[PDB]
Amino acid sequence: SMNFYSAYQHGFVRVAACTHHTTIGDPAANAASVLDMARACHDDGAALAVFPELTLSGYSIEDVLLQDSLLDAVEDALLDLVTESADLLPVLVVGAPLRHRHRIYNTAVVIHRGAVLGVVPKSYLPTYREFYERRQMAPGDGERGTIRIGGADVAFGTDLLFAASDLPGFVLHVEICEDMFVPMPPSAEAALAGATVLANLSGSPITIGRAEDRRLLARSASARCLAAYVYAAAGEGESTTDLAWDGQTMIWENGALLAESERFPKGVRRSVADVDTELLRSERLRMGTFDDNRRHHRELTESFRRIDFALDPPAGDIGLLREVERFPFVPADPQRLQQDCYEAYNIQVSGLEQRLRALDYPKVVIGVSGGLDSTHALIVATHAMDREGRPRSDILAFALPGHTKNNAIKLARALGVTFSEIDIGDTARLMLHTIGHDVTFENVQAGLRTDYLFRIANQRGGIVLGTGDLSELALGWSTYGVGDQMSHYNVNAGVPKTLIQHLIRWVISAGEFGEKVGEVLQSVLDTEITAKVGPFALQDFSLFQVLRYGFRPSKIAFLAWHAWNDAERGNWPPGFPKSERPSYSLAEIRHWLQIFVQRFYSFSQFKRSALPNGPKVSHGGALSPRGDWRAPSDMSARIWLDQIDREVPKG
Amino acid sequence: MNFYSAYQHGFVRVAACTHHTTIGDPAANAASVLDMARACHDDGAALAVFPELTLSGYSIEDVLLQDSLLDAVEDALLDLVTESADLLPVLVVGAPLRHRHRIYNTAVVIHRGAVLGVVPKSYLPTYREFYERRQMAPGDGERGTIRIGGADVAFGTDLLFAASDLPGFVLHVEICEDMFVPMPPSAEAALAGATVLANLSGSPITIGRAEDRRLLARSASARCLAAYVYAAAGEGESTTDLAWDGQTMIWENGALLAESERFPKGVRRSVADVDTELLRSERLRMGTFDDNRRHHRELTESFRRIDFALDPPAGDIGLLREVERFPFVPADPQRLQQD
Amino acid sequence: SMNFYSAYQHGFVRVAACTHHTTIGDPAANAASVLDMARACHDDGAALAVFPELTLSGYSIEDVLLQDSLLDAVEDALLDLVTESADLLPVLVVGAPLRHRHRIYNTAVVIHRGAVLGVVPKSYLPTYREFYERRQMAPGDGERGTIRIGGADVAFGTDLLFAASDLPGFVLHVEICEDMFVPMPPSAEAALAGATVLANLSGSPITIGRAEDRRLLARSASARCLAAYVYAAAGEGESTTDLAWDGQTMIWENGALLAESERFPKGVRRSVADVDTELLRSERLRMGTFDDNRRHHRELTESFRRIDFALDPPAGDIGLLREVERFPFVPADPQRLQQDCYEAYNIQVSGLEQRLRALDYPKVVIGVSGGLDSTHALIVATHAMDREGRPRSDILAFALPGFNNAIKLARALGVTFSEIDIGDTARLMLHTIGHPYSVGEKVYDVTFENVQAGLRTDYLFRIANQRGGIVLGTGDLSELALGWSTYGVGDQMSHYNVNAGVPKTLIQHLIRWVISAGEFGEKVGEVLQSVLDTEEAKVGPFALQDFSLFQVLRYGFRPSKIAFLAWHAWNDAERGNWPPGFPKSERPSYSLAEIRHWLQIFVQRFYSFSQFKRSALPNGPKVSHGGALSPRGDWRAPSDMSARIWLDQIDREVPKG
Ligand SMILES: Nc1ncnc2c1ncn2[C@@H]1O[C@H](COP(=O)(O)OP(=O)(O)OC[C@H]2O[C@@H]([n+]3cccc(C(=O)O)c3)[C@H](O)[C@@H]2O)[C@@H](O)[C@H]1O
Ligand SMILES: Nc1ncnc2c1ncn2[C@@H]1O[C@H](COP(=O)(O)OP(=O)(O)OC[C@H]2O[C@@H]([n+]3cccc(C(=O)O)c3)[C@H](O)[C@@H]2O)[C@@H](O)[C@H]1O
Ligand SMILES: *CC(=O)CC[C@H](N)C(=O)O
Ligand SMILES: *CC(=O)CC[C@H](N)C(=O)O
Ligand SMILES: *CC(=O)CC[C@H](N)C(=O)O
Repeated sequence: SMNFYSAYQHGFVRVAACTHHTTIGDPAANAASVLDMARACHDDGAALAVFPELTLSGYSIEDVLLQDSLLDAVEDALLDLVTESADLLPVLVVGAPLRHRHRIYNTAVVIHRGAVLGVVPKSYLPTYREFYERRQMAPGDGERGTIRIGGADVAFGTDLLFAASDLPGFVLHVEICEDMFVPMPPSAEAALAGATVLANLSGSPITIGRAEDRRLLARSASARCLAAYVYAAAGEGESTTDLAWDGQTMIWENGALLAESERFPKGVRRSVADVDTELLRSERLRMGTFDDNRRHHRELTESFRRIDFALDPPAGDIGLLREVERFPFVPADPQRLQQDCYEAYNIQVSGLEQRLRALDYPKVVIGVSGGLDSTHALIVATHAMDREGRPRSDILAFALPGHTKNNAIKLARALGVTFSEIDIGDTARLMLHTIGHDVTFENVQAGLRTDYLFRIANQRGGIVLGTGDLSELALGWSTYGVGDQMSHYNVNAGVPKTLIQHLIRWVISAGEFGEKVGEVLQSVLDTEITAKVGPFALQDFSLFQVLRYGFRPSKIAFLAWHAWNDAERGNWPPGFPKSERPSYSLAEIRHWLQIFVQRFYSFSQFKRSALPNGPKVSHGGALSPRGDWRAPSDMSARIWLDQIDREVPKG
Repeated sequence: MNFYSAYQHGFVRVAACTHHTTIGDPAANAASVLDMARACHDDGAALAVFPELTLSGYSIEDVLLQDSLLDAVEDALLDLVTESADLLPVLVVGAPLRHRHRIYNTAVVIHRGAVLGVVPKSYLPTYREFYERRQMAPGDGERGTIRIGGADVAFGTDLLFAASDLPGFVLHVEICEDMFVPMPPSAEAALAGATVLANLSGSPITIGRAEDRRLLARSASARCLAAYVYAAAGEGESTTDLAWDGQTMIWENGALLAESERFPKGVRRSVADVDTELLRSERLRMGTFDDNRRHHRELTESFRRIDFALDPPAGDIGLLREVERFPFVPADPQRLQQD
Repeated sequence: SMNFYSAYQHGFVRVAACTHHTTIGDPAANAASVLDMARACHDDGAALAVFPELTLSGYSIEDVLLQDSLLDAVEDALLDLVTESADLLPVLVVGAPLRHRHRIYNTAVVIHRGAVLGVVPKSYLPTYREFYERRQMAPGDGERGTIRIGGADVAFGTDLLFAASDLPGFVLHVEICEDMFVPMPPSAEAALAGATVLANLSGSPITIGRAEDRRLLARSASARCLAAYVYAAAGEGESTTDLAWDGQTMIWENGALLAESERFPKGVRRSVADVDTELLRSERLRMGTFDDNRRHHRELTESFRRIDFALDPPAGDIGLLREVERFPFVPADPQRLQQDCYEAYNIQVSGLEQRLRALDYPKVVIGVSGGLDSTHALIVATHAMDREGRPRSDILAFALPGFNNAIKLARALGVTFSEIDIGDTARLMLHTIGHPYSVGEKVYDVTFENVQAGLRTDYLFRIANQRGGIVLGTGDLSELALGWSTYGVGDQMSHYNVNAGVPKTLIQHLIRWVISAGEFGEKVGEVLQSVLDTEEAKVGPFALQDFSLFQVLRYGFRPSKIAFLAWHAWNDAERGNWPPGFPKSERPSYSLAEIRHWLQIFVQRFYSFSQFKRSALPNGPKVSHGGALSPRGDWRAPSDMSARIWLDQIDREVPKG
C-alpha cells in the first residue's frame, strides 16, 4: 500500500535553511543565487527553503534601501523568482524591502509554484548599537490587509499562516531576526494558533558570542513552542563597512539540533533536514497546558489568516535526512551518556533513600543471581545506605538456588553486605508434588524465591528490593504476583535494559567503590553481555516510540530500519566492540515489532497494573499505572497487528 | 392526510442505543453501531444516540493518545458516514478526534451520507475515577469548523440541527458531564430553540449513579420543555477499575417515555415517539421560558443552525407511546391514590 | 479547645423554611405571624428563616396589590419587622410588593439584626394559566443599583450575595418561585458565583402533581449546584377564589432531603435543619468541572455583589438537627438497601465477566475459608460463569487448612472443590528460614501468620498457572483501607479482586440479598444462611472504621468532624435507625472515648501505614458512590507519609471522653 521508504508518507517534511552569496545593491545577482540554491532544494525534495534577511537587496546597505532604482530592481527580481517558482517544489521564503502605503517594510515573501502566498513584515526594528533599521524601514506589527505584488493582492501582515492542505502537520509561520529576541515573539503566538514550522530570516552581523545568542533563542523557541525552528543568517557579499557576517544556518526541532552549517563559509551553504511532523503532533497532543495557553490568548490566536497551498511532495524513496539513534535510551555521545548515567543512578538512589528514611531504616532484602539487574540493584542499595549513614551489613543479599552465581557471592563479599544462601529446591519439590506435578517447575521456583524473600523481610525487619527493569515491564517478562514482578520498592523499574549495562560501567569508571568491587562488576559485564522474544535493542527502541509519542507501527519500523539496517552507518555508544555491532533487516524489525505490539498493548498491562513503588528515570517515560502509562488490562492489540500487515513490507 | 401516521401527527421517533464496545477496536464498534442503526431505520426512527466515545471505547485511557487508535477511529467514522447514505435516522456517534493541538471528546452527527457537525464535550471530569483532562481537551468556547474526510463541517458547542421538513424536531447534543454542571450547555440550547436534547454517556456504574442520571435527565427535560435522550456505555468497556450498566432512557418534559434493561446481556435500545406538539404547546404557554431566553439573548442568539431534511416515513408505523385512557385518572395505583 | 458539641463549630448552619398564617390585605397581621415564627427560629439558634412569596401582602390579592393603602401598609409593616430583628439572631427573608422606579416589584427583603441587607426582585413573572403576575408586577431580571427603605439605600437586584463573615461556608442567594423553573435559573449562576445556600420564596397555589414538580426542581437544583436549597410556600389564609394552598416547606442539601413539613397544615409550620457547609465545600473542592463552568461564565459570575454580615451564632451545644446514619455504606431504609445490593452485586459480576471474556474464559481459582468475603466472592463468580454460559466446574475452589461451610457451599453450587493442606509446606518454610516454631517454640508472630497467608496465595497462583486459571481476590474495601491483609505474596494479591470495592459492613447484606433473591436455591440459601449465622478486634469495629472511611474517602473531613458525626450516629443505640438484619441484641452503642480511640487507629493506619499495599493493587470494579481505594482511580496518595497532623488534631480538638 504505502511506499514504506518515503519520508513524506511517514509524516516527515524536508526543510532547508540557506545562506546565499550577497551582491549588495544588486537584486538580479541575489536572485540568480537564490534561484540556483532553490533548484538544489527542489532536487533534494525539500518542502521549504528559507533565505537570509533582505535577501534581494542585501541587509547591510542602509540608505541605499531608499533609492528608487534599488526598490524597482528589487521588485523586478522578485517577479522573476515568482515566475521561476512555477517549476519548483519548495515554498521559498525570500527577504525583500517592499513599498507599502507610506514606507518600505523589511519583508519575507512566501512564494510557491508561480504565485506569492503572502508577505510578512519584520515586526521589531532594532535602533540601537550597530542597528539603524527604523531610519529606512517601518515596523510591521499590527499591519494587516493586503499588498499588491505584480497585479495581485496577496495577504500582508504578521498574522499569517501557510498551511499545506495535503500535509496537515506542516503549518508555516515566518518571522524576521529580532522578532525572536523580544519577550513576546510573533512566532510564539503563531505556534499557539497552529504553526508547526517557524522560519526566521536573519541578517545578524556576527560578534563574539552572538552565535551563542542565536542558538539560545532558536533552540528554546523550538522547545517552548513544540516546533521546528528554521534559521538563516546573511554571509559573504554583505558590506564590511562596520560589520562582519558569518553565514550561519540551523534547523531546530523541539530543542534538538537537526542540522547546522559551517560558519564563515567560502561559498553558499545549506542546512537540510527532515522534520518529523508527527513528533510535534505527539508532543502537542500530550502537553495540554500548551493548549491551555492558547485558550488563555484566544482572541490573539484565533485571528490568524490561514493561507492554504498544495505541496504535492515526492512520493518515492528520497532517503531520510535525519539522525536516528539506535538507542533512544542510550545517547551515542559520550559526554551526553555520562550525564544520563549520573542522573539515572542518583535518581534510583535518592528514590530508595526516601523510602528507607520513611520506614525508619529497614534491612534491605535482595535476591542476587549474578545478573546485570540484581548486581546493579545491589550497588544502588549500597550507595543509598552509605549516604544515609547506614551499615552495609543491613543489606541482606540472598542467593536462592533450585557460572553466573559466583559473581553474586564475590560482589556481596567485596562490598561487605550480609550474604546468605537459601536452597529453595526442597520447598519447590514439596510444592510440585502437592500440586500434582518445564515452564511449571520454573514458575514454582521463581514464585518461591519471592515468597522466601518476603518472609525473610517479615522476619528480619526488612523490605524486599525489586530488580526487574523497564524493558521487562514493557514486555510482561516476569512472574506476576508471587514472582519477581513483586517487591516492596523497585529501583530498576524505570531503567531500560539497554541502559543497565552502561550504568554499571559508569559506576566502575567512577570507581568510588573499591578497585576490588570494580573487578567483580567488570566480570559481571563480561560474563553477562554475550529472555527470548526479541533483542532488547529493538524492543527498547519500539518502547520509546510508543511510550513517548504513541507512534504507529509502520512509523516505528521505518525509524528502526533507518537506525539499524546498516551496521556501519550512524553512531554507536561507547562499550561496543566492533564484533558486537549487529544489523537487522526489515523482516527482523517487522517480526520483533509484531511481538512488541501484541505483548505491550494486550498481554502485559495486568502485570504493570499492580506495580510496586520506584522512581521514574528516563525523559522517554516509565510504566507506572500511577504515572506515565494508564491503559486497560483487558484489551486486544488487533488494531496494531493489522496496521503492520497492511503497511509494512514482509522483507 | 394519513391519519395513522405518527409523523404526520407531529411525533418524532427517537432511539437511545447501547452497543457492544470492543475497546481499542473502532472497526468492530462501527460494526455494532451500523447493525443497530439499521434496526432503527427499520423502526422508522429519526435519531439514534450512542454512548460516549462509541468508536474507541470510553475506558481506554492513554490508548486514546495512540496514533493507530486515532487513524482507525477516523477510518471507521468515514465508513459509518458512507453507510448512512441509505439510513433514515440521524446518527449521533462518539469519537476521539484531532482538531488543532489536541484530541476532543466528540459526538459526530451523521445524516444520509454527510456529517452535519461535530460536538466537543464541554466539561471533562478529572476527579475520583475520571481522568479525562489528561488525554482530552475541553470543548467549551470552541467554534469554527473541522476537517472530516474532505469536508469542513461545523465544530463546536453552539450547534442546533433542525429538520427543514419537521420544525418541531430541533436537535442539540451534549456529552455526559455536560448535563451535571450548574449551567448545562443544553439549558442554553433549549432557549435557543433545541426541543430534543441528546446526551452520550460513558458513566461507569456505581451504587446510586442511576438515580443521579435519572434526576438530572428528568429535571433537564422538565426544566427545558424538551425530550432528553440518554445512552450509557455497557458491556465491553474495560473493567480494570470500573463497571458499566448500559442504561438508556428517553424523557419528555419530566415524563419517562422508554428505558432499557440495566446490565443487559447484549445490545439494547430505548425507542419512543416524542410529541413535538406537546413540547411546542408548553413552550407557547410558558412565557417565562422566552423571558429567560431574552435575558440571555446574546448567549442564545449566537447558536448556529444546521439544516437537514429527514424525509420520514409517510405510513402507519404504529405509535411507540403509552397514551393513558384517563388523563385525569392515573392507572398506576400509587399515583392515583396520591392524586 | 473548640466546644466539641457545638454544631456551629463543626461547619453546620441551622436553616429554617417557614410557612406562616396569611391574612390577605393585612400586612400588620402577616408581620405579626412572621415575627412570632422568627422568634421561634431565634430560639432554635437558626441562622436563616425563609418565608413564603409576598409574605407581607398575601400572594393572591391580585389588583389589591396596586392599592396605595396596601402598598403603604406593607412598607410600614416591614420597617417594624426590621426594628424587631435588632434582637433576632437569624437572617430573615420575607416577601413584599415594593415600589421602585415606575412599578411594584415582587421582592424578597433579606433582613438581619436591625438593617435590610438587600431587596431581591422576582426575575421571572408567570402570566399564564392561573398566574397573572405581569399585570401587577414588574420583572426583576437585570435590575441593579439600590432601593430606599426606611431612610437607607440598600442593594437592590438579582445579583446579590449575602456572605456571612464569621461563617465563610454560608453565602446566601435568594430567588422567588418561578425563578427556579426556567432553563437558566438565577440561582444556578449564583452557585457558580459562590452561593452555598439557595433560598426560594413561593406562593405556588397547590394542584395535583405540583408538589412533585416543586421537589423535582428544588432537589435537582441542590444536586447540580452542590448547594442547600431552602423552600417555603404559602398555605392557610391565601385567597380561595380560584385556588388552594398547601403551605409546603422543605430543605434540600446536595440532592438529599434534610427536612419537610406537613402538607395542608392546621396552623403554621417550619422545616428546621442543620446544613453541613463542609459537605458542600468538599464536594465543590473535588468536582473541578463546577469551577470550569464558572470560568466559562466568568462575566456572569464575577458581576455579583457580595454583602457581608456578622452572623455571630451561638457557641454552645444546640444538638444536631440532622439524621446521621450509623452505616454510610449501608442505608437504613430497606428498599434503598435492596437497591444498593442489586447494584453492588451486578457491578461485581459484570466486572469479573469482562475479565473472563477478555481472557477467553480462563478457569477460576478461589481460596474458600467459609468466611463472609470468600463465601460472597464464590457466589459472584458462580453468577458470572452462568451468565457467560461457562460450566460451574471451571470454578476451582480450594480449602487451604493451616495450623464445613466452604465445602458445603462448594458442593451445593456444583463447583470443583479441593483441599490442599499447606501445613507441611509451612513447616518446611519456617525451618528453612530458621523460625523458632520449627524447633518447638510457640512464637505466633507476623512471620508465622504470613508464611501461611503467603503460601495459600503462592499455591493458588501456581494452580492458576498449571491449570489455565486466574486467582480471584477476596479482600474487601475495609481491609484495603486499614492494610488488614498480607502484602505482595498473600491475601492482598490476585489476578482480579471482586470484593475490592465492597466494604465489610456491606458484605453481609449482600449475602442476605443473595438468599432473598433465591436464585441459587434451597440448599445454597441454607448454606449461605448458615455462613451468616456462624459469622481483628485490634483494628476496632468495622462499623466504626467504615464510618470513618466514608468521611475521609468522600469528603476529606478533619478528624474532630468525624468524631462529631460518629458520636451523633453511634452514641445511643435506641436513637435513629438501623438497617434490616440487626437483632435487638446485635445493636451496640459507642462512647466518645471508644470513637476517639479507633479514629486514632484509623488515621494512623489509613494515611500512613497502609497506602503501600493499596499502591500495588490488582484490578477490580469500584462499587460505592462513597468511593473505592484503587490507586489508578479514587485514591492517589504517598506510600511514605506520616499521619502526625491528624493525630495532633485529635489531641487538640476531640475530648478524651
Ligand atoms: N489480563 C489478565 N488479567 C489477569 N490475569 C491474567 C491476565 N492475563 C493472564 N493472566 C494470568 O496471569 C498469569 C500469567 O502471568 P505469569 O504468572 O507472570 O506467567 P507468564 O507471563 O505466562 O510467564 C512468565 C514467563 O516469563 C519468564 N520470566 C519469568 C520470571 C522472571 C523472568 C526474568 O525476568 O528473569 C522471566 C519465564 O519464562 C516465565 O515463565 C496466569 O495466572 C494467567 O492466568
Ligand atoms: N511503606 C512501605 N513500603 C514498602 N514496604 C513496606 C512499607 N511499609 C511496610 N513495608 C514492608 O511490608 C511488610 C509488612 O506488610 P505485610 O507483609 O502485609 O505484614 P503486616 O501488615 O505487618 O502484617 C499483616 C497482618 O494483617 C493481618 N491479617 C492479614 C491477612 C489476613 C487477615 C485475616 O484476618 O484474614 C489478617 C494479620 O494480623 C497479619 O499478621 C514488611 O516486610 C515491611 O517491611
Ligand atoms: C536578528 C537581529 O535583528 C540582530 C540581533 C538582535 N539585534 C539582538 O538583540 O541580538
Ligand atoms: C455521564 C452520566 O450521565 C452519569 C455519570 C456521571 N459521569 C456522573 O455521575 O458523574
Ligand atoms: C410560583 C410559580 O412560579 C409556580 C408555577 C410553576 N411554573 C409551576 O409550578 O409549574
